Amino acid sequence: MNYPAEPFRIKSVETVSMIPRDERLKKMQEAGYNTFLLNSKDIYIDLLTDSGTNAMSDKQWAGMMMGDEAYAGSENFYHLERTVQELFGFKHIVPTHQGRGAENLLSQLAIKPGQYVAGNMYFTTTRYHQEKNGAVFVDIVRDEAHDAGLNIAFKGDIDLKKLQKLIDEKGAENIAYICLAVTVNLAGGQPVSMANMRAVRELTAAHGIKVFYDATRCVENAYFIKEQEQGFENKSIAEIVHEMFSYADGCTMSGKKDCLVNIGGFLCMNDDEMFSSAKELVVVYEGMPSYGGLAGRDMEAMAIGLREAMQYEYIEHRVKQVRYLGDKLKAAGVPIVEPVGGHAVFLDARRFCEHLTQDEFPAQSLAASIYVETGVRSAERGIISAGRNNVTGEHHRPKLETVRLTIPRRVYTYAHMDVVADGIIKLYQHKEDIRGLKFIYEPKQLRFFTARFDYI
Amino acid sequence: MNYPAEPFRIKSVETVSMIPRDERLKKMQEAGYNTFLLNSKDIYIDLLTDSGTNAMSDKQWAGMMMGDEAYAGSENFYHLERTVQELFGFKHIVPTHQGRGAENLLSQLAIKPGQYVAGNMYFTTTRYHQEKNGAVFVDIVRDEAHDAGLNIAFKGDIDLKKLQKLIDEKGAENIAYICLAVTVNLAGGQPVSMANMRAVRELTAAHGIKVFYDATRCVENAYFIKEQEQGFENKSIAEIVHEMFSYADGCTMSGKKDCLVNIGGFLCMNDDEMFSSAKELVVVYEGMPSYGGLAGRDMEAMAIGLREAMQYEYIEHRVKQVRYLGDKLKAAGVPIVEPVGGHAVFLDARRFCEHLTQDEFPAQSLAASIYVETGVRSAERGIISAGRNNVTGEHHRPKLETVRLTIPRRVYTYAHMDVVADGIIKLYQHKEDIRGLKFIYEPKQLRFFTARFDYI
Amino acid sequence: MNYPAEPFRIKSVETVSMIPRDERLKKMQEAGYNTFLLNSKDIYIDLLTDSGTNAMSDKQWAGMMMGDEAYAGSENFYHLERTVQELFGFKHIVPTHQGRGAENLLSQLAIKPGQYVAGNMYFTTTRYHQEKNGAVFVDIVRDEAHDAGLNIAFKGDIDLKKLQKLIDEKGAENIAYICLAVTVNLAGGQPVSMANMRAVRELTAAHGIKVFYDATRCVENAYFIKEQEQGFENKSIAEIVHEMFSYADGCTMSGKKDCLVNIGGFLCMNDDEMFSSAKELVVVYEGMPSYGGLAGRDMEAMAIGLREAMQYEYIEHRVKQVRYLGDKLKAAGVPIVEPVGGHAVFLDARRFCEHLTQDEFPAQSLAASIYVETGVRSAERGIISAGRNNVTGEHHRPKLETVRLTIPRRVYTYAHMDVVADGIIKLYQHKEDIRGLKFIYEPKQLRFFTARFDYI
Amino acid sequence: MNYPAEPFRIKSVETVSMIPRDERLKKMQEAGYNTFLLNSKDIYIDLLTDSGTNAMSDKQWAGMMMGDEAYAGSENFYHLERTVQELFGFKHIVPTHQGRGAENLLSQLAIKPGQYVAGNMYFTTTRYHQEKNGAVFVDIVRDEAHDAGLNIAFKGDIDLKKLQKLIDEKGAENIAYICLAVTVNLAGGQPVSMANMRAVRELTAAHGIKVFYDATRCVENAYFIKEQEQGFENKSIAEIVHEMFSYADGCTMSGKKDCLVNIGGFLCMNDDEMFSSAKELVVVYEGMPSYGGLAGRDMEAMAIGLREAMQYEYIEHRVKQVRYLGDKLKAAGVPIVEPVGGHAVFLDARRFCEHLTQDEFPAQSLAASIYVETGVRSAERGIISAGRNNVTGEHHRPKLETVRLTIPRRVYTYAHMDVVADGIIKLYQHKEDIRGLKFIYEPKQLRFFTARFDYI
Ligand SMILES: CSCC/C(=[NH+]\C=C1\C(COP(=O)(O)O)=CNC(C)=C1[O-])C(=O)O
Ligand SMILES: CSCC/C(=[NH+]\C=C1\C(COP(=O)(O)O)=CNC(C)=C1[O-])C(=O)O
Ligand SMILES: CSCC/C(=[NH+]\C=C1\C(COP(=O)(O)O)=CNC(C)=C1[O-])C(=O)O
Ligand SMILES: *Cc1c(COP(=O)(O)O)cnc(C)c1O
Ligand SMILES: [Cs+]
Ligand SMILES: [Cs+]
Ligand SMILES: [Cs+]
Ligand SMILES: [K+]
Ligand SMILES: [K+]
Ligand SMILES: [K+]
Ligand SMILES: [K+]
Repeated sequence: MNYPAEPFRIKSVETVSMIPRDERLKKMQEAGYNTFLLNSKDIYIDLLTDSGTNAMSDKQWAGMMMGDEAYAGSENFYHLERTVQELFGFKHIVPTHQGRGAENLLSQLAIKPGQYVAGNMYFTTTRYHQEKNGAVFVDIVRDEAHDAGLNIAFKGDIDLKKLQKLIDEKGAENIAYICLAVTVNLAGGQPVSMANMRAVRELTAAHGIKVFYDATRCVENAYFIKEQEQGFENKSIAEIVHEMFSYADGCTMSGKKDCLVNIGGFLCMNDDEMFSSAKELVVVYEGMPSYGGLAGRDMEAMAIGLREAMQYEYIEHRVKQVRYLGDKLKAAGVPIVEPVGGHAVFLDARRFCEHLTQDEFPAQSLAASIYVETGVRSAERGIISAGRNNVTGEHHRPKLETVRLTIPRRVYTYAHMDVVADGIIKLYQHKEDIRGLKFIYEPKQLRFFTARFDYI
Repeated sequence: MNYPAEPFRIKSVETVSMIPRDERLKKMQEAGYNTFLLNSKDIYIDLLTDSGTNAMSDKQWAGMMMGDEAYAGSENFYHLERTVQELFGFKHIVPTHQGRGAENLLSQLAIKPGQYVAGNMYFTTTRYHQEKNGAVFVDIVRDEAHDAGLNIAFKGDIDLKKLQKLIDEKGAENIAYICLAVTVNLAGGQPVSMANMRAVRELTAAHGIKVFYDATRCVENAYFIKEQEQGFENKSIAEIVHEMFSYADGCTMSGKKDCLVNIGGFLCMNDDEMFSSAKELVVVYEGMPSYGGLAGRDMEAMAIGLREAMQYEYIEHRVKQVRYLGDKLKAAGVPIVEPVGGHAVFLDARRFCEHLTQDEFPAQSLAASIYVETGVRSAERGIISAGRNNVTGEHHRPKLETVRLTIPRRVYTYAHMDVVADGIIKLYQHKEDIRGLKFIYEPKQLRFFTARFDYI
Repeated sequence: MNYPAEPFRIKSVETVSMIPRDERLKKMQEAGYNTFLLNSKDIYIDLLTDSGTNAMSDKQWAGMMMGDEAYAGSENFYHLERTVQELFGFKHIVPTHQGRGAENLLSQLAIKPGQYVAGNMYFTTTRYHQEKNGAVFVDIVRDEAHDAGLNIAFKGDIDLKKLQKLIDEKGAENIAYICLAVTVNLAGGQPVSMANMRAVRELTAAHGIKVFYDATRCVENAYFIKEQEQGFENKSIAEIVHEMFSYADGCTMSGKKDCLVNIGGFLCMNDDEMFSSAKELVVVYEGMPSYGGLAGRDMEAMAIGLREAMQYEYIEHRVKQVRYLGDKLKAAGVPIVEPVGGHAVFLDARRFCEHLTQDEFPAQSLAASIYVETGVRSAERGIISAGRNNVTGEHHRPKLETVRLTIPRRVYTYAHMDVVADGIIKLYQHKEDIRGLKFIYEPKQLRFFTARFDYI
Repeated sequence: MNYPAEPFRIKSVETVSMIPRDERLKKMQEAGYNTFLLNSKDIYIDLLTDSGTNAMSDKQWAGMMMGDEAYAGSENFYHLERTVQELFGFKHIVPTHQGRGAENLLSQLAIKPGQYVAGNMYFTTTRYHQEKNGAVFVDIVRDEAHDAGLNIAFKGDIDLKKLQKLIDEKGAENIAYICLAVTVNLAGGQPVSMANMRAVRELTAAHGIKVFYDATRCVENAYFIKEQEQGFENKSIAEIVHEMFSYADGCTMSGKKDCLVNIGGFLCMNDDEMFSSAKELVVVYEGMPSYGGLAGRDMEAMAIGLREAMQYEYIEHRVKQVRYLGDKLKAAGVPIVEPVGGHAVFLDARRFCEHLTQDEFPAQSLAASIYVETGVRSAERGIISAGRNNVTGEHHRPKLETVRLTIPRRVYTYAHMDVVADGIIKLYQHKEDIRGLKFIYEPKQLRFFTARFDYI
């Protein structure tokens, strides 16, 4: 089916208030037209992020009643360890409270100042931890990933020529590791093919270079391989996931994404010495090697959720629900990043509001308009989030000026997607009426989080 | 909007699954062709009943952690008592484990042998408890309620002329009480108007006759009043519910329906002497006046759920989701009871299976065939449910021979409704293949729950 | 050990509080001097009953998250059925919402008017359901069970000479069944020996008489057999339980006692025809044969809890905690029933209040005074609970006039027992101050639950 | 009363079990003679730590069902913020996943390399984060705190003469801050007086020096003030807590101790600029300022638990239960730190094992022997925990060489305390059998968590 029915039914609901437009207008004004400042209690459909916002199952909630809260050696850790060893195939696992805790550990362990880390684009926290430990980041994604309207498969793949070039100019010993993300968030949630993972593994192995995956959306990635990569159409999601990680030396994982939980993460590796070093550091920042900054019940929920994520029908519906939203927007002529990724639809606010300049913050204003008209919260991912250059005093000015519609797993229905699409499309039909915004309060940094605006 | 989105988010899920047709065939035969004897694990979408199958909210589950399990005087009872007094306006409440526990109490307290109980169409458990305590049941619903295809508003209303005739012929002193159900389950979930409730109060009061409501689906009923009865368009659900019960002397309630719970019921009354007598009897069959055969946590969940049911957007969506299923079926030519009711779509098995007579149990057989071909469980609501005449020994022969696609509250989506509709539409194309059934095992009362059949 | 430490630790708590004596004095008067009418919030330590007040385990709470709420054929029902078949050995099980629901079914199914039901001491609800269906109750417990100060083992045993005499004088065909309770609640929680169960099985089987066990405290009973009956010292609790029920034709069970739950019960039987008849009747009063007036989650919790109860260390501690309280009271000279039983310490109110006659309700008044002086709630188990003779209308006058300090399972500690003992010992020092009581409101049956009194 | 009963009842339980001594010996060897490396399932009574091992209440578990998992603006964050502002009085709060996450933030924000941080005794994670960010730690606790057997009140107080000397010798501008811990963990859980907090505030304020409290066991501290500091006898715990923090510029908190939770912490500060800088840094390591590496449900549970901790009867019982264990050990001749602290009994391994030198790690070996002989897990708090001197490379050599019997809140009973005491008393009778240890694996920091040893 183009759009399958949910492969689950509802066990329990999160109630919502359903406040009307006049009241949403006041809330948006009180939030200074910044959706990051809205109160959760005032939001009907919250698409700010797919991170930690997922609905758990009955089996996960049963596990939440079985937390072994011991400081060391919790049975829940051994359940998580066994599950990750089975499904990802790595020899060793260290729990962390979420993904950036694992990134902190990996970058401290595997980078020397001056070295390079090359990846298929970057994620904000991952690159910060690389750079804070002295690495220079090099983007080795295929050029195609940067073209928003290019509707091609496996747009997240690494350009092997860029990787060969880096090796030739800088030298293998000066490359700390390759950071291969699945899927690639900044490209719109675009997958990487098994062929590319295998090819990257072959080239790096010939030079002794390590490859660590950013595995946060690896199950969405596996679905794209099953659906679209020749030869994988009849492999199980689990078989695909296991093969993907066979081409890596380790990974960082945010369980808050594809492990179907509200908190949790981990670091995996095959190397024994790196495992020992990682355990010496986890106690500094997170907790013991057997809890990593998580309650026992959360290790249990993450173990159960990662296994639930292997169900084909679950991940097919997850990805096709996102696709449903993107397809409805595209059919109405709304410009989006293509093809639709695994976890989100991205609106091109620059083209949505061509009557405004980027200095008038069209993505921020479009996000405000979306909430007023529908009760849906979306994330600004444009000039505001890019920040300001404190040296020159001017904005960093991003290539992509977007509004991100990020879909939590198992929370919403197709009818909710219709609410989102209908409101965005109605606005698009009168896009000229969307007003530009100006700062009335701007902090020196983290400005997306607390900045306040008014209409021009 | 014809079909609004869910006015809630999913908080937790439960997986669904389908087994092959050949296995479904074997299971239906093992169940003696009675869907009530099928196992839950073998059902894909379970529409047997809206009773006790509802999804609770986060607030209800929080209450489930606050059970005061004391044998007497639980705080959860006082919460339930205060909530029901506020929302229904009755002086006194006695909890019961579900609705038929309240019916047992009412029928023992209020019936002397030989008296008449008059109601707007029978219900199975209700009529049995009336008859077993010596009453003769008299149907005083309007004739239109028995005409499946007649689309008129408030089909559940009592015909005041039938009520007056009963009074004239039998004498008011020989009427135990009037049983006024809202909505009327077996007419198709058909509502009763506020005008009719007021008229019934006025007429019975003039003779000193008591009126006890069956409140099991009273919130669905209040929605129809708000949607369709002149002068109520702007009144709140809670205001409508409170006025409804101001025309009654008490009620029986299965909380398992409109109180959004999985277990629970209660008996309400205004009269002090009847309350004292009800308390003397609740301890025989159920438990204390302050637990009534329920865990404390379940009184808490029922208190919270009844209040949640008062939210307009919740009940509007509940009813319109059922309407969506019926609309799709009717447009494809599948015969149904009209208008669609509050809790279920009722297939008209007489028209679906015109090649069978009612003595060949077309609704029972249709329910079986639906399961074999689709994995969807539905309920017989026809000659089998109607039972035997307790005087003549022949079958009761209701004009309505129907199969009920019964929708649990807050469990399924519109996509699930589409799956159900598509499968029934396909069965309809070969309706002539549905075979007649005959009894092989017939219980002595309430036979539909466990009877077994074989094909003719 | 005499008093082992708890074989569990605390997973979660509920706060308790003492209120001032002047407030307890007013509350006791407002409750008509009946502890059953006090509110839970006003009780410091609530020893009214061990029924439904137990603390569940983490594993049971995990099961509570796995409720299959289907109206028919829930997986939780099948888990309960498999568990009871394995542990008790009966062919068939019908769930009920609690014990008296099972008693209603058994008494309606198995009693013809005028027949005799013989049991090892009456119980309140049990006797009412026997008499309501037309039986004469005959006490066949050994005479010793009625003597509070007689410290002998297996005081609950049936006197075979009394059973033989009933058979000889009345005829076996006029005996509906034998009710064999394990333990015997109102004798003080006194166990029945395996030898006695065997002897009763042999005599009844020879005459075609059925024996239905009251299984409500069967695990406590098994502990006494393991501890004290020659030849069972090395048998497991589970082995003992399974052998006990091999001597029975079925059982009634309030799961609210030894199944470690807050709600639940069942009726078991080996006879297929009685099973069919019981299923035809359960739908009238309780629910389907596959839910019986319980939520699916509650069938799950009861299945888990009954298995947990088989753990030796759990039941040893359970019984020895009760013994600790009784030993401390006896050592201070407070008169109690001996030996101490499995679930409660029974104060001998005839001796505690020697200055009152039984017609002045000394047990009822002692329970009131305990609450006033200590904040501890306890239960009358004497003339009030015994009820009125259903032939003469005079009080039944049990030799045992007692107040029951009933201990919920896994709820309280030895320190709480010390508080209870200390308070009762202090009251004993001025026992002459306890005033006699008289009825001001008397229910027509089961009067102890809600009767109100005033001081003479 | 010396030893009050628990001011709560048990709501739910978790089983406990013991493996036999021969198996414990093998497990201890496999764990390299480090109790931190034992598995939870192999422990009978787990007194490794009071961190994150607490039993939550029914009200907290209700909150766990009300998690608002939104990435920003969660109701649970606002509840936590409001609660901490009310109870502690600080202007701003940043959540962290646990205490060392807050320490990471404070140390990075408030320390210029080379500056001094002065505290009332070191703590392991705290000192590591101070030193990693370039500070020199200076102990300014009163000398008596290092004297295990000296029973004096408020042993945790700062010696103002030592603080004045640091100011005079080093200059106020070279002191990053004072770290004032309540209670002082490694001194034995010893409290700080309000008078001392006031005097420290006055002296630091006169020199412009900031004071940040370690609030982890502040409620235990407040109890000691109420019980023993003149003038506080009739002040509530909450009033005491609020006054305590009025003398601070901010705090770090591990909620896993006195906030009665299994995960969670926070950083508070009054300074607006530090708050802005902390929000910029929390995103790097923990998460948004709106969740700080915690699920919404955990912010909710922490807010509820901190408020519950203010109940006098709860904290009185908490501290007196620890005192019960210490009193029993002391009376039997077992050497302990005196007076007993708020959260643990500290055995004095220097006196327990006088046949060993500190260089043979007597505390580490005593903890191993305790587990082997009793199944009780305890923590080394001596030379191993003290770590290496980061200037000389030699062991730090604390005067206090102790083993900590750390009591989780609301988990164990006095009967469990008796078991612990009896086993340690028995081991003391053959104390000469405890063998010295040597490192076989030493982590580079926080070595006590994962080091491995062998017998000399
Ligand atoms: C499968 S027939 C049993 C369940 C069921 N209805 C129950 C009702 C009861 C009895 O209430 P309860 O089941 O004892 O709580 C009383 N009045 C009405 C109007 C009812 O609809 C249904 O599927 O429609
Ligand atoms: C406050 S008197 C009611 C509670 C209670 N006992 C109940 C019993 C029942 C009825 O079971 P249920 O209460 O209907 O589940 C049957 N057999 C026995 C042996 C019982 O002890 C008690 O406090 O001792
Ligand atoms: C086993 S050593 C770790 C656990 C532990 N203490 C932790 C503390 C932290 C760190 O807090 P966190 O553990 O990161 O939440 C800060 N200040 C104090 C005073 C602490 O006692 C203990 O057992 O005593
Ligand atoms: C969200 C994210 C992370 C960081 O994980 P957290 O759990 O939020 O700390 C890292 N990489 C990618 C690709 C992410 O999307
Ligand atoms: Cs669709
Ligand atoms: Cs004891
Ligand atoms: Cs004690
Ligand atoms: K979250
Ligand atoms: K924990
Ligand atoms: K209960
Ligand atoms: K149910």
